[PDB]
Amino acid sequence: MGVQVETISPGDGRTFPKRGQTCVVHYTGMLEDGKKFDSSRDRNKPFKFMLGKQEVIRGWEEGVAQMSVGQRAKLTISPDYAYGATGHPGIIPPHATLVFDVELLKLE
Amino acid sequence: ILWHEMWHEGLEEASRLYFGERNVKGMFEVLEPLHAMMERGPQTLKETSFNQAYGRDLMEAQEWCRKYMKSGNVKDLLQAWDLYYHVFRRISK
Ligand SMILES: CO[C@H]1C[C@@H]2CC[C@@H](C)[C@@](O)(O2)C(=O)C(=O)N2CCCC[C@H]2C(=O)O[C@H]([C@H](C)C[C@@H]2CC[C@@H](O)[C@H](OC)C2)CC(=O)[C@H](C)/C=C(\C)[C@@H](O)[C@@H](OC)C(=O)[C@H](C)C[C@H](C)/C=C/C=C/C=C/1C
Ligand SMILES: [Cl-]
Ligand SMILES: [Cl-]
Ligand SMILES: [Cl-]
Ligand SMILES: [Cl-]
Ligand SMILES: [Zn+2]
Ligand SMILES: [Zn+2]
Ligand SMILES: [Zn+2]
Ligand SMILES: [Zn+2]
Ligand SMILES: [Zn+2]
Ligand SMILES: [Zn+2]
Ligand SMILES: [Zn+2]
Ligand SMILES: [Zn+2]
Repeated sequence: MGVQVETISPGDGRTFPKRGQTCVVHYTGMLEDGKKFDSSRDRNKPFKFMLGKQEVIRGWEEGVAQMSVGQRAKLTISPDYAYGATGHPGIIPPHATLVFDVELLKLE
Repeated sequence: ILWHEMWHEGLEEASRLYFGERNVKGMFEVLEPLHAMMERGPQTLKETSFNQAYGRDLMEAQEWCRKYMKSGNVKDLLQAWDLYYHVFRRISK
């Protein structure tokens, strides 16, 4: 639908993010063609965020919530679950399907 | 009112205007007064303490904003928000 999750390597299949829990992830963001626009791995600093706060796009909110600790997954996010018709001028084109390589390192 | 709370509220609102509503002018409207407040210099010990802690980071974020205003290159604006995000996390209790 809006976000498809395909496992690259498995987690414990038991430790899923709760409410008020901080997800710690490494991500690589690419356009559908496969052109990289961002990576936390380029900065050697994991990205931290809290689920259910609308801090991140809907695809991450619903995608990362399905992942268990240790899991590396590919998220294919349709425009309506990403930056939609508007996109982000000079970053994300209009109507862009985004592919994120996401690794859920731990929860805090 | 404490400089860290004014910067917390301003950076949060500015990020909402730019990333939420694709409104760079609105973002700049929120940031300019806070940068001006810094430029007037610290008055209290807590304001002096804040300026010493995060003065450098906030100055480099403004520099990237000025570079963006000339270039029109969003990459320069994302560099500024990388520093603003860094400051936001450090200052936020
Ligand atoms: C410099 O680089 C940017 C990130 C870039 C922007 C461009 C995109 C291609 C991208 O490269 O990230 C990217 O990889 C991406 O698409 N991301 C980032 C990784 C998570 C998934 C996705 C995303 O949702 O980003 C986010 C997306 C771009 C915008 C948001 C999408 C959800 C929507 O509900 C929000 O409405 C407001 C806006 C960016 C973020 O993850 C950052 C952390 C969070 C926010 C800005 C908002 O949650 C904001 O709301 C007030 C906050 O609470 C913040 C913490 C307040 C403080 C002061 C501001 C911090 C700002 C940090 C900015 C950073 C590091
Ligand atoms: Cl960490
Ligand atoms: Cl925890
Ligand atoms: Cl808050
Ligand atoms: Cl705070
Ligand atoms: Zn947060
Ligand atoms: Zn914890
Ligand atoms: Zn940590
Ligand atoms: Zn303070
Ligand atoms: Zn706040
Ligand atoms: Zn710093
Ligand atoms: Zn500089
Ligand atoms: Zn930082």
